[PDB]
Amino acid sequence: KGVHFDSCNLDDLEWRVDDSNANNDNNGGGGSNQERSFSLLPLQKTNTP
Amino acid sequence: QLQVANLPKDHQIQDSSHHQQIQQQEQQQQQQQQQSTCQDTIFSIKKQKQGEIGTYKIRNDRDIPFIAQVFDDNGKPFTNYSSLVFDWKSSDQTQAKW
Repeated sequence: KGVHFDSCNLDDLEWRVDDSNANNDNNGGGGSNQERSFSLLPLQKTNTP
Repeated sequence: QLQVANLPKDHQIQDSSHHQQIQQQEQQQQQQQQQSTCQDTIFSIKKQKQGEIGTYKIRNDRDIPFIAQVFDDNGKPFTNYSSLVFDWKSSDQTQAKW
């Protein structure tokens, strides 16, 4: 406890925003991107940081 | 968890007529299209969190069996749990009644 790995490259992670009311509806609906407090930003295809 | 009790049908003799698999896939592909929009239905129950009451659309004028499915809290169903006592309730016994 207090030790990590010396390095990590594992950049492709399955990041999401989750919506707090989505309890029932197992349906492929295009939900309106208006009610959220947040949005996940795109990764740029600029030079590797 | 609450679930709808899908009873078995009568065990009619297992004929091996391969054609049945085609009509099963024809129905499964139609059901997969219906699963995009019909998600509000009682046949579309998604596994709830503890206390997470879900609204489901259901048609009136019928009787319907339900099952009380019990799990260990590693998440496994027990292969027998017939030592427990259950308690079946409704908010209104005019609208829906055990």
